[PDB]
Amino acid sequence: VQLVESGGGLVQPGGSRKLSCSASGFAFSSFGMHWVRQAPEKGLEWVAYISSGSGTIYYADTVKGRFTISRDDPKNTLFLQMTSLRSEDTAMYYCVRSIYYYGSSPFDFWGQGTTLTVSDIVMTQATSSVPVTPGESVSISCRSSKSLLHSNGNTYLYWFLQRPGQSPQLLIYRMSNLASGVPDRFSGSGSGTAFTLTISRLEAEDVGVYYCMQHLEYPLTFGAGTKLEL
Amino acid sequence: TLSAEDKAAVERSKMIEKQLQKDKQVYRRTLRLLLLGADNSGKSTIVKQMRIYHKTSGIFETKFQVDKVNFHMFDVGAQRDERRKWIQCFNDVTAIIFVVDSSDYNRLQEALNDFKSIWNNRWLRTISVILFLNKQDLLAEKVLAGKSKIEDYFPEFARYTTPEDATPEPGEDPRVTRAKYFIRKEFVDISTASGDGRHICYPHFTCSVDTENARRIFNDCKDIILQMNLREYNLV
Amino acid sequence: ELDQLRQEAEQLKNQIRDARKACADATLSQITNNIDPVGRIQMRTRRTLRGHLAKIYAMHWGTDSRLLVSASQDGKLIIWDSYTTNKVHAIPLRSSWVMTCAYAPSGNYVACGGLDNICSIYNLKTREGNVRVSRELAGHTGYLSCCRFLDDNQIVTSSGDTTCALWDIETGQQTTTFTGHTGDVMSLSLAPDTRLFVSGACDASAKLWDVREGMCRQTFTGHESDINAICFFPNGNAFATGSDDATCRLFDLRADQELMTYSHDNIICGITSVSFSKSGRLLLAGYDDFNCNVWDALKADRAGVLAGHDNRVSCLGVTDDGMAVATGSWDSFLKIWN
Amino acid sequence: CHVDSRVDHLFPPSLYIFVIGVGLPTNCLALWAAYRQVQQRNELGVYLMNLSIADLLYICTLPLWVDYFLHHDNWIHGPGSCKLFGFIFYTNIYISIAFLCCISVDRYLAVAHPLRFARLRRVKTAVAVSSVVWATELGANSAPLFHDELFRDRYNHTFCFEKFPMEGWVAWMNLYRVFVGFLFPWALMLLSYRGILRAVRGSVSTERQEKAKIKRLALSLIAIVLVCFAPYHVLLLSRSAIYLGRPWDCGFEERVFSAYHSSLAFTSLNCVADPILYCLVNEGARSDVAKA
Amino acid sequence: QARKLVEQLKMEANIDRIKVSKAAADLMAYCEAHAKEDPLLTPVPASENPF
Repeated sequence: VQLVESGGGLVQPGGSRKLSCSASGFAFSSFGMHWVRQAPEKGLEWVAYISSGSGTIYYADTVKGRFTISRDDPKNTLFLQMTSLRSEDTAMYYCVRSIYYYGSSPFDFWGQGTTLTVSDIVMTQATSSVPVTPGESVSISCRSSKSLLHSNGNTYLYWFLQRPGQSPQLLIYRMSNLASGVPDRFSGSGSGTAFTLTISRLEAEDVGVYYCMQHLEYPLTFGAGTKLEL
Repeated sequence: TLSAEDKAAVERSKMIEKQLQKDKQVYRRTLRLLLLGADNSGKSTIVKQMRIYHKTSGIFETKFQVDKVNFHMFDVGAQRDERRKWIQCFNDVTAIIFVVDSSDYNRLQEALNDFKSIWNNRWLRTISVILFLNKQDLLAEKVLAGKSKIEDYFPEFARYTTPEDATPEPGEDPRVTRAKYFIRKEFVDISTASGDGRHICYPHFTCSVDTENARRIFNDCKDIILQMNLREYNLV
Repeated sequence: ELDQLRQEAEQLKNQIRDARKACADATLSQITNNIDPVGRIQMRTRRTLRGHLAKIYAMHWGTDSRLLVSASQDGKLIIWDSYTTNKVHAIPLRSSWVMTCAYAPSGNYVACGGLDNICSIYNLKTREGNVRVSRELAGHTGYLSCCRFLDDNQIVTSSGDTTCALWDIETGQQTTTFTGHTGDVMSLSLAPDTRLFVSGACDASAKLWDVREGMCRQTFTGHESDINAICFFPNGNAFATGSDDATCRLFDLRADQELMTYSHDNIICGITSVSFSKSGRLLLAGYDDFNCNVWDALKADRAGVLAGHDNRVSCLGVTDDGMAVATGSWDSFLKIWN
Repeated sequence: CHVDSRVDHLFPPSLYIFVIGVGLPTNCLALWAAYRQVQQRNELGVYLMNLSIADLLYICTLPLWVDYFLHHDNWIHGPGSCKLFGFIFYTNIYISIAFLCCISVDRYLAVAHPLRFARLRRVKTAVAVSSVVWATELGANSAPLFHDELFRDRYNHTFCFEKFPMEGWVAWMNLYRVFVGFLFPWALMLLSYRGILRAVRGSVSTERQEKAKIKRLALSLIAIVLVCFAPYHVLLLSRSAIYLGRPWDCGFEERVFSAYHSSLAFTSLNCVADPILYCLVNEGARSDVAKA
Repeated sequence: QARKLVEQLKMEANIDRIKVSKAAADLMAYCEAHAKEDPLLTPVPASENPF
């Protein structure tokens, strides 16, 4: 599966632009999509979400009204009308793939993203940087302002790892399920307003910034992001 | 009370239901038929003719449309002789096309027995049968020429005479049409021995290379849909 | 040598029958007379599934007791979420005529098959996002009646060519063949230890095979008509067979007997589907009378009637945790009872 | 116009009470059967549902007119009650006849011309046609709603949708009612059932007993509609015709009043004939409603 | 062809068979042991019933 975005560059303030993300390989019509923006010196932030069939379009509270967004299933291309550019929108915009059914794993694939430069439930991480040594287990914990245990029986927190210079990759979904294509050493646990992730036998190529999400109700706010380095 | 995942799942279920209804429209519009017959009877020729003109695989499906209505003819191959179990899959078909070779009188009798199995079946009590008396040029030739007396197999041929019926318009030897109708007599007697709701047999005197077979199927299916409408719509 | 071979085969059959009679010291009814009856069991339709187009011919419960796959003659394989009634997947089929469907214990794959002679295994956990035909198995020469999963790589299938086949999914070839039946094999049940399985055919005989060896160990003949359904007892030392006559008979593997039969004078139609409860005390049997009957598997007394279908019940399954029993008829509806 | 009858307080009320008593359960069963048929994706079920609904509103509004006729012709209920419960009363007959025409056309399509016109025999098309006919029969018969509906007169009785002598607008409305609202759908129904009978007689797979039963049912439907709607519309056309011909003259109105209201009451038998003849004669719907 | 059948019956005859009473007792014991496990036999309360 490939999911490549385009349409970046220097933008004068108050202008307009079109961010186009092209999919190749997977069923776009059967998958919903998300946009997540990351400032150069900040964490992730949800932007917009389009459901399958274009029957549910949600936007972020902080920006509602000034983005337009749509999808073209025959062309397998999602378009985002950037309108009324502001300095707070100076961030790299990443495309996110998510399908929703029982046992599904939303937020699987994240595109490389395109930089864009111009001239509720809150979750927090106790530690923003943990000095660690390879081969030693590490625990990264984050807390929420609201309990994520819905009446159905499963908690909707997601864990993402962003390696330096790479797109974020899913690790754990619903606090206990291990994502596809990731090592078995990762584990997740916790209860209301307190979740933790344990990495046993830390190895190479796993350092980076970890985020914890929420999916009980939109908007999907992110965490500060705990940085893990050797 | 549903969460974001639950609402998105419900929306996906609604999308699935949309395609299910779209397929249901076609399925209700589509007309399903079952082709049954022995290896001796001409059956591959008929499907080849209707495909041209419009391994161990089991089911062969043939799309063919006439007068802008579609027909899904299903042929069951690579299956054992005992057909009494998979035939239960065909309680919803519109008709069963039974093809019987009229030339070979040696295997004709057992063909009638097969017809009985199709007719006196606890599951095909509503299913109508479109009977095709195929291979009649071979019959024609066989009867016109000497040495294949029908009475050698059916003793009732001698005591049978042609009725005041519709002889074919072109030239036909009276004994040829006599035997041709006598063959139909057994099949219609079996059909009318035990009749049920919408259970009627449509006999058609056909040939393998004839191009009018699709028209006959269309007319018979029109009559069957007429009967099932008279039943479904409150008229009977 | 044909005559002497037939004579000594008849002698062996007589010896087997004599041993079976000599091992029949007592009847299960006499032993069970001491325990109390289960009483009336009034199950109700908790959920109904109304998304199909044509007659539903098979279903299977997942290991999680949450999702169930259902096969219909329209060419549709629908995976339902029982708790919320939602549809997870709607797999189209190359061949519309389907008689069986299986759900893998791991939940990754789903099996289907029918008059097309081909067992189609579909992958549900593809990283590509869509359900696709993982592999098509085309070694059979007859309609597929029941396919069951051992693990993610091995499958067992029964067809109308009087044979059963154990396939390795990756290779796509028949690892083992079972060629003892003289009639169309219509049902297939795997033991909990996945080492033996019983197949019921149209020759009024249920045969117990060995997966890892390939031969037949026991052959139980006590029916006077076809066998349409078969299901292991939870213990694994017994199984139940439903027949085209209104008799469901329970056989035991250790004694090779006919423990007891369930039949009523007021029921004449045949049995299509047989399953047990988690305890094994209840046997649910679907009939052509458009309803299902629950029998007390030790007392042979009808403990209740489902009676919620307007057409003949074709498929019937019980979840692994014993929470609910799902029945599907030739109507477009599938009903869950608890 | 000095009009008074000794029958208007005896036959209309008893007949309406009989109609309510024999119609409420039968129309409820017809509604249930129509819903069951629609659940099986049958286009005729939508029209049957709409006909049952129209008959049910007729049955709901009829007991209020039972008090009107029980008393000697006198709504004592306010202008709004008249304007609503008389509009529905006088429009439900034409709604019912239009839905009978739709049923007949659908049956003709399903019988005389099968394997064709499939898109017209879908549930969505049935709903569209039902909405269109509801709109075109409420809008066309909304003209009485605009004018005044309550006219008291010198001879001790106040009316509702009946002025003696008539007005020009009601005369033209009546004329349209008789030659378009009734005669046209009845002619279409007759043509449709004649086509159905021709198709049935042209089928060699239908038994003689079934053909005779179908002919009896079709003639029964046509004759029941004609007998229920004919005296009222013939008297209305005469009245209408006479009014237009000579408004001055009022002798005919006094002589016709009794038979006119008798025919208006007799029109109510359709509200019980429709459920009987469309849901309680065939063995299928009776078995379906007995099972539930 | 008959040789395979006679060999199969020969293999089937030489098996260890237990008394019917023992098998009946085993099934009865299994049914009694797992009595409070299946909601179909003993109706579970609506709180723990997900249907």
